[PDB]
Amino acid sequence: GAQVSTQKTGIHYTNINYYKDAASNSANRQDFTQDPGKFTEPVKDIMVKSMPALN
Amino acid sequence: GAQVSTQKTGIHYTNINYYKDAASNSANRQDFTQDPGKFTEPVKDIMVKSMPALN
Amino acid sequence: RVADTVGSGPVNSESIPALTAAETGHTSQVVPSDTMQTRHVKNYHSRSESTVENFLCRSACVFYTTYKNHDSDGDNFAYWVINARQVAQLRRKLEMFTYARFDLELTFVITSTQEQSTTQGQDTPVLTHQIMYVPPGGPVPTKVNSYSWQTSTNPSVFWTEGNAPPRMSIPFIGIGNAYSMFYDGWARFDKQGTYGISTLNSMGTLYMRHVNGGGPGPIVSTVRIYFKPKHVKTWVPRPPRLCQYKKAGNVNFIPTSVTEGRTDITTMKTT
Amino acid sequence: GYSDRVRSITLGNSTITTQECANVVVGYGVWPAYLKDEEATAEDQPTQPDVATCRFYTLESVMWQQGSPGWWWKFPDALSNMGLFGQNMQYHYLGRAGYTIHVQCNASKFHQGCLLVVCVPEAEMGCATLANKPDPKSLSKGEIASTFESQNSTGETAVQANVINAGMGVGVGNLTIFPHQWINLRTNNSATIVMPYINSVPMDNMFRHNNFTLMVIPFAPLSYSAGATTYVPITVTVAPMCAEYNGLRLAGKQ
Amino acid sequence: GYSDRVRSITLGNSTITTQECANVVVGYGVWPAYLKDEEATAEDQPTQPDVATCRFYTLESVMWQQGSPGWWWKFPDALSNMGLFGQNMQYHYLGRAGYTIHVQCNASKFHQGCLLVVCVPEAEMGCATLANKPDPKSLSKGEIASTFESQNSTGETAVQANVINAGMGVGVGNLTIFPHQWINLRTNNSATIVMPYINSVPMDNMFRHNNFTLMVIPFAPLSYSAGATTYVPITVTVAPMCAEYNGLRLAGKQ
Ligand SMILES: CCCCCCCCCCCCC/C=C/[C@@H](O)C(CO)NC(=O)CCCCCCC
Repeated sequence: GAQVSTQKTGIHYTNINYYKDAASNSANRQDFTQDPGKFTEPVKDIMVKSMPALN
Repeated sequence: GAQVSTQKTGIHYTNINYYKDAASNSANRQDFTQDPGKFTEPVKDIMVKSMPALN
Repeated sequence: RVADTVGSGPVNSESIPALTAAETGHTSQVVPSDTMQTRHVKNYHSRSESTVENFLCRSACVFYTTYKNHDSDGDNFAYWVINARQVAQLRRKLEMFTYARFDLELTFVITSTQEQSTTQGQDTPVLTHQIMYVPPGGPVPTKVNSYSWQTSTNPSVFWTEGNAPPRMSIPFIGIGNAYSMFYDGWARFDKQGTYGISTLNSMGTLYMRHVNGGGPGPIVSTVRIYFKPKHVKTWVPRPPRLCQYKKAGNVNFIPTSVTEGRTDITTMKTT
Repeated sequence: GYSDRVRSITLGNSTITTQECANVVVGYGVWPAYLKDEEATAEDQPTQPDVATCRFYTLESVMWQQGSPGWWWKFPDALSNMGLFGQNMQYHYLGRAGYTIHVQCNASKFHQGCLLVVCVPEAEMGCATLANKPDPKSLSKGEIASTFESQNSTGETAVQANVINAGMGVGVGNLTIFPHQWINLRTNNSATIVMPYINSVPMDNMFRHNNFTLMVIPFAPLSYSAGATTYVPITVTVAPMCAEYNGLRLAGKQ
Repeated sequence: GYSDRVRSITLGNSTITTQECANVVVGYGVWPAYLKDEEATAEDQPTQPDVATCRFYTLESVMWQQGSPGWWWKFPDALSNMGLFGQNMQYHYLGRAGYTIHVQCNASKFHQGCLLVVCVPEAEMGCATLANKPDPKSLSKGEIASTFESQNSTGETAVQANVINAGMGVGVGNLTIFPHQWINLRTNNSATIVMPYINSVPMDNMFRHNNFTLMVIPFAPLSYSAGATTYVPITVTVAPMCAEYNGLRLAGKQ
């Protein structure tokens, strides 16, 4: 009961976990999430680029 | 003729037995049975928590 | 993947994409399309290699020790209290986040060296070692042969020199919902005593030792420990360590300049 | 009828007005809220004082000067002496809460200067003397602000207060990763942050751990021409938000 | 599996068990509850500590003797020093609450005696000296029980503690109109009352007004034969119920 994922390109690769503890698995590098809104624009008030930050 | 079981998490893992004697297999750790009623409440008489043990 | 560029022509408006109020604390979402004309560019660049997972997921030495094949009195084995602050490299990396959560991939590189003597007729057999982990509270070894090396419960690894380096995986053994990289607090409720990360620190010791003495000739083996975070989670970014490290048990430092100087505030010839 | 400067915040018997502001920085985008049954460990029922505790407490003021290097206030403690907050804080083993920090400072159109207002969570600090650990009094003085220095601090058990490193061994100019706002006299008047509970555990003791430190450092030194008012104070006002408490008992701290 | 003696009461971190009781007297049939928007005057939002305050506080014990005339404890105050109750009580102008009073005393099958446990609301007392008014210390001593006398009290500013009149100028044997239970060593062990908030106003100050007094007077003198245990203590345990508070400010009492 394996699984096929795509490779890192500019084709996939098959894979099976042989161990019972998920900690044994390899690093998940096919991951790609991202939220910069935490660090930039953490203002309660949404800002329009065209507008001024004071009006 | 393999078998897939879930891993220990907070995804599965495939597995096949290669030997003829079941003693050769790995420890079954995916097990989780439990009966404390043997050791606690081993009384022939069921006890209601709200009630007293003498009446 | 990165965002591609948008085609931009000339503008004439009361719109001020070029001016904001940094005092806001909000970072500008200003692209080059504003404040200048641009062609259209379909950008394929991927940020794949800057993912938190990839930034950390690489084995790094965190420490190492020594022990002799011989010595009367037992006393010829070593130990080390697990911790990731005795090495500059990795510490600084992990300390770019306040809290983190991850599994660990342990890899050991064991090597042996032979020292000068007078001993003759030496035809030394293979060397077999033993690394034993001892969770906090467990009975610790005293001599190269105290009963505790039976590891009836404590896990450990036996390894014969000449083979591929030993390796295991460790789950997220934290008590809280994550590892703490910093701790602006004390150990006791009366602020007396230990202050610093040193209080959250408590993950047991690691014991190494030769199983067989090999020969009567003096030998000294060295064990190198390598960590490698996997399945990573990181919270609250921090300013990388500016000052050099001075202690393993605290943040202590001696004041350092923000950067290096140049001649004028106009010198392009950078330092 | 408005200005993105105007602003009215109310919690309990307290109310804040802003005649000059930017916006309101909100933690890491996360707005504070009560601990869910899914993230809890303490099984006892928690206390939620509400109005009695989640209100605006205004600490002692401080005077800004042409040489002032900066100030800081540890937080879990600083309110250790404020009404029923400090109380629930003494009678309980565990507690968790968010905050609404409001730093206020005002000058005239003729004054100039610029302050950085940040909330450093887990701001562990180093000792002035490599071999020791900085004593408690040097770390925090409750409502009394502590001070950074425009040079190296000295011996015994003090904190390495030299401003360039914020006493944390980093580049002071990078503190901007943590929640912050700037008070630029020229265009500002006040700064307001909304720090949510941030920690590696659902709850914590409040006298043993300071989950974050407020720092007010001036990057643009205050200045003014002769004749201008010379005393320019800074005042910090903070308000606990969604404070829960667990493990009730006698009061104190070991 | 039960006995109308058995009994388990729980509020907060506290729990009461009754191996010997009658029933549970409940105020005037009225069970305590939070003030409705229809009966209120204070417009500010009230604080409802809940678990932190509505729990079981156990006052100092007292020794019963063959001569003991009786004891009493004023109430709004008596808990003025008990954890967060006493606190919310110091920081607020207004407050209202119900109570669960539990008087406990135990002897052996060979001891005999009988106590009257009552809750006198608005128990105004007279002075030992006609011309004056009894000083505060004579009226209540917080958790320390005050004592009645088997004779006339004397001069200055004390209370006319002679038991026959309960210091109120009435017939001690009529106190039974107020909520009460009897502790008859022979068949009893504890007494439990549930006093609801009773007053001519939705809320009141707590240091200026004692809305009721608990009295424990023995009508059947304690006795026992030689050899029997000689020390028979009485212990009062009370628990605030549905406590609300209004008008927050600094703390104290004028
Ligand atoms: C044969 C097999 C042997 C296996 C041996 C495994 C040994 C355990 C290695 C664990 C390494 C964890 C590294 C995580 C970093 C944390 O140390 C830090 C970092 O500043 N602080 C902290 O200390 C964080 C506080 C969290 C407390 C956790 C308590 C367990």
